[PDB]
Amino acid sequence: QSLFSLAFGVGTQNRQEAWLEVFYALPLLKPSSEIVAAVAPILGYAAGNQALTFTSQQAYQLADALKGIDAAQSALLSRLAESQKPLVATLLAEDAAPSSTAEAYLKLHLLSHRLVKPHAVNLSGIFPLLPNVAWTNIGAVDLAELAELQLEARLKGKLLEVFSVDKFPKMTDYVVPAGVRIADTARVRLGAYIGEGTTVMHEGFVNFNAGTEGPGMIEGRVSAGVFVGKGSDLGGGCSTMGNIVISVGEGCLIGANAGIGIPLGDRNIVEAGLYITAGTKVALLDEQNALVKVVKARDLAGQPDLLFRRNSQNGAVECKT
Amino acid sequence: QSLFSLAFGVGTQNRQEAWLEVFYALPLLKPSSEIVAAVAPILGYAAGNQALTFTSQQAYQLADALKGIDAAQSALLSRLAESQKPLVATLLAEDAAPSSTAEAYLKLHLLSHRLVKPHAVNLSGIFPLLPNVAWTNIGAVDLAELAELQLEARLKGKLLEVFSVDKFPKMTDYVVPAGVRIADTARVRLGAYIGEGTTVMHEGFVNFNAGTEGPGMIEGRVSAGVFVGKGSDLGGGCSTMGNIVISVGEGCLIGANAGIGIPLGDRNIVEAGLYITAGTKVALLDNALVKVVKARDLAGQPDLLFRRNSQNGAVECK
Amino acid sequence: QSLFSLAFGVGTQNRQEAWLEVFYALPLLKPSSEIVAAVAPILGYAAGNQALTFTSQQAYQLADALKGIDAAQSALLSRLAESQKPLVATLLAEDAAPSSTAEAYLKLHLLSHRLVKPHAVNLSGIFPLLPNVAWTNIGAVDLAELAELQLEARLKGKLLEVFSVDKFPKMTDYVVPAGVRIADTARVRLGAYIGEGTTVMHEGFVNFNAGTEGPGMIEGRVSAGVFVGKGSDLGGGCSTMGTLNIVISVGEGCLIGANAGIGIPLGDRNIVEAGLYITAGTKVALLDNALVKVVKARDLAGQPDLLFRRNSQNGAVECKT
Ligand SMILES: N[C@@H](CCCCC(=O)O)C(=O)O
Ligand SMILES: N[C@@H](CCCCC(=O)O)C(=O)O
Repeated sequence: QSLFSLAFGVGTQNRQEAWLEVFYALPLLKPSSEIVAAVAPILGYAAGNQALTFTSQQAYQLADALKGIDAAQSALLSRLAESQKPLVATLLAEDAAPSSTAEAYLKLHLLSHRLVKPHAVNLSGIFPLLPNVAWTNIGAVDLAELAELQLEARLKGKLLEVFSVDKFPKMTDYVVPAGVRIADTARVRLGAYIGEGTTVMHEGFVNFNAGTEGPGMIEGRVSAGVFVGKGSDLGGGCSTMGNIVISVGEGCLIGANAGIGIPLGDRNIVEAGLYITAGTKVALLDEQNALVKVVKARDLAGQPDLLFRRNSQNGAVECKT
Repeated sequence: QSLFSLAFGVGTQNRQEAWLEVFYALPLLKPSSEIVAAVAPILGYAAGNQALTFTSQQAYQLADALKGIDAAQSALLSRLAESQKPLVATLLAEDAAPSSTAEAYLKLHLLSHRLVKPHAVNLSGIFPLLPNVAWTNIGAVDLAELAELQLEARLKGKLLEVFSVDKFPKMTDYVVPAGVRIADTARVRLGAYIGEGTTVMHEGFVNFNAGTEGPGMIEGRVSAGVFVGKGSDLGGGCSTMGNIVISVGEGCLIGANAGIGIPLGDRNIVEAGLYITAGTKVALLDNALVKVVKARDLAGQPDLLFRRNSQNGAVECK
Repeated sequence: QSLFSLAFGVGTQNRQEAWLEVFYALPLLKPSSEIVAAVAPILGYAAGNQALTFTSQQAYQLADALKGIDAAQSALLSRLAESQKPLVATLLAEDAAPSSTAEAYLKLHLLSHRLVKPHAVNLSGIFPLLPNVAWTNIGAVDLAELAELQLEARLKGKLLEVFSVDKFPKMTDYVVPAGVRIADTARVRLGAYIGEGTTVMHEGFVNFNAGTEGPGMIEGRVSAGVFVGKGSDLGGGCSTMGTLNIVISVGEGCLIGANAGIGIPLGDRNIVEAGLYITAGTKVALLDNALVKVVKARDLAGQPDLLFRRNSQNGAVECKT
C-alpha cells in the first residue's frame, strides 16, 4: 500500500534508553512507493505504523539504495551514518492515533513544516507519549540527570542554561518555515502552523495543532486546536479559549486584551478589553444602531460582518451591522 | 543551640570582592547538632547568623570531619574543594531578617527546594542585599564589567547572551523541584514555591515568596506574597495584586484576563475578563438579589461565583 | 559642516555580502570637526550620509590618526583592526530618513544609548532596511542558511538555540544603560529608551522608538512611538495602542491598572482603573461625584489629575476629579 508518511530521524535518549526527542531534517508526506520498496527490506518493515531504530551501518545501506530514486534523502542518510547520536526511521502506513514518541514527533514536524494543516492529522493520546524533559543549551536532558549536570557546570565556573521544562519543545529548535517572523521563539511550540506572511510578536503565543493561514499579525494567545484565517489581526494580550472548537475567519480584528469563546466569521471585529463567551447575552443591532433583539453569542457564531463592543454609558454588550 | 538552617555554597564575585550570587547544591533545614558540632570549630562559628567564607583547604577538612556523620554533605564538600570559584558557609541560628547576600540566597533556596512555604520565613529588607546584576550564558556578570565583555565577544565574531538584568535570578538556574512543568523558565524567580503536579505555562509568572500547593495550572501572574491552594486553575493573563495579603483557596477557577484584589475562598469562580477589587460594589445573589456588599466583606468565603451582567454591566456574586 | 553622528562598527554578513546587523561599541552624537577631519580622507568621505566599509588596514590607520584627538575612539579602532568580522564606518551629515542597514542600526543605538529621545530622530522607511534574520546563540544567521546549521548541530548531539526570528534584535545584545532593571531581556527591542530608575518586569514590553523618562515600573506593553513620563507605573498586562491619528504618550506620576488599556494620551498624575480599556471615541461621564456632562475621551486627552474608573453597579465609564 501507499504510506501516509515516512522520515529518518536523529534523536536523544536517557540512560534507560527511553527516547526524549527526535529531529527530522526532511520529513515526507505520502512518500512514493519507490522510496518505500527500497527501504523496507533493510529496516525490516512489513506493515502498519512502526518506529524502527536502525544502526549506523544500515544508514549507509539505506543511503546507497536510494541513489537514483531520491537524491536529497540519500544525501541526508550519508550524514546520518556519521552521527554521534542514535537513529530512528518512522514509517506511518495510515493517519492514526500515535503509539510511539518517534511517531509523535513526526506528526508535529508535518504540522510545522506546513505539510499538513491543523485538524488534518490524528493526535489522540499524544500527551503520555511526550516525556517531560529539561530543554537546555546542550540539548534535551532527563530531569533525573539534571542536578548532577547543573553541579558540574557550576564547579567549572560556568552555567547550564535551562530554558524550558516541558513535554513540548519550542518549534524553532526543529524548523523555521519561510516568510515568517517570530519575535520570541519560546512562545511557539513544535506542532504550530505558522503561515506565510505572519508576524508572531513577543506577547503572541501559538500552541500545538494551532496557528495561522497567513498573512497575519499575532500579538495574542492562539490556543491548541485554534486556526486563524488569512489577513486577521490578533491584538496584544487577546485570548482564545481551550464543546466547540474555536476558529477565526478571514480579515478579522481582535482588540488588545479582548477574548473569544466562540468561532468568529469572516471580517468580524471584537473591541479592545471585551471578553465574549458562548453564553454571553448580546444586543443585536441594525444598519442604524437600533436594537433588533437580544440573542446569545453562540447563535451568532460563524457569521460575517459582526462588530462586538461594550456600551460605555450602560455596560451592555452590543453587536452591530 | 539547634540551628535554623545551614548550607555550603559556591558563588561568584566581582573585581571588588562583593558577592553577586551563591549556589547551594544541598541546603539543610534544621540541621542536626552533630553536623554543627563537627563544622563550627573549623569555620570559626560561635553564634548567631553568619556568612563565613572558607578556603579550598577548609573544604577538605570539613569534608573529612563529616564522614560517619553525614555522607551526602561530605561528598559535596570534596567536590567543592576542587572548585574554580570562591566558597561560603552560611549558618543561621534563628529565622531572622537577613544581613548578608549569602543568607538572602539561602532563604530563597529553602523556598524553592520546598523545605519551607511562603510566609514561613523572614525576608524583611532583602532587596538592598540582592545586587542588580547581568545574568549571561557565561554566568553572573557585574554591570560595570559588562560592556567590555560584550566587546570582546563581538570582536571574536561571537555574541554574549544576556537574558536578564535583575536583583533576582530565575529559579531553574539553581533548582527544578520534582513533578513540575515550567514552559518558559524566565518567568519563575528563585524563591518561588512550585508544588507537585503544577504546570506553569508560557503566560504564567511566579515571583519570590509565592507559588502553589500543587497540583495546578498557572497561565497567569502570581505576585510576591501570594499562595495558591491545591487544585486551583489560573487562566491566561489573569492577575493577582501586589493592606491585605492575597491568597487563593482549593479548587478555584480564575478566568482568562480576569483579576483578583481580594483573597478567594475554597471553590471560588471568577469569570473571564472580570477584575474585582476590595472596594468593588458587588451584587450578592441566592438568582435573586439579596443585597449589595463590598468585595472585601466577601473575602475568604467558599463557593462564590464572580461575574458581570452582559446586559447592564453589573458586578454580581451568585 | 558639523556632522549629526558617526560610529565605527563591527557587523555580520551572509554569503551574498548583504549586512544582517552591526554592533557599535561607542556611538557619537554630534562628533567634533577634529574627529571628522582626521577620519574623512582615509575613509573617502566627502559629504552626505554614508555607510563606508573599511578594511583591517584602514582600522590601524584610523586608530593612529585619532591619537591626541580622541583616545577612547583610537583604542577601539586598534581592537577593531584585529577582528574576525567585517567593519563599517557610518557618518551621518544630517538627521534624515535612513538609506542603509548600517545607518538604521546606528540610529537605534543612539536611542538605546540614551543619546537621543523618542521622536527626536528620523526613522522613516526603516523596515525594508532591516532584514529578517535568525537570532541564535552563535550570532545572527541568514534564514536560507539556517536549516543546514541546525542539522550539523544535531549530528554532533548538540542544539543550535534560536531565540528570535525578526527584523529587530533585542537591546541587551548591544547595550544595557545604567541604573535599569530588565526581568526578561527578550521583551525590549534595540531602539528602546529605558530611563534611569526604570524596572521592566517579565510581562513588560518596550518596542523601538519608545520607552521611559525614568524612574518607573513597567509590567505592561509600551508600543512603538510611545513615551512614558517620570514616576509613572504601568500595571501587569496593561496596553498602549500602536500608530502602525494620534500619538499616545503618558505623563508624569500616572498609574495604569493591571489589564487596563489607553487609546489616548494621558496627562500628568492620571489614573486608569484595572480592567478598563479607554479609547478616543469612548463616551465618558465627567464628574466633579456629581455628573457634570458626558464627553468623548479624546476631549480629555493631555489633561491632568483625572481618574478614569468604571462604575461597577451600572457599567458607566466615569472620570472623576
Ligand atoms: N486549555 C488551554 C490551556 C492548556 C494548554 C496546556 C498544554 O497543552 O500543555 C488550551 O487549550 O490552550
Ligand atoms: N502594534 C504594535 C507592534 C506592531 C508590530 C511591530 C513590528 O511590526 O515591528 C505597536 O505599534 O507598538
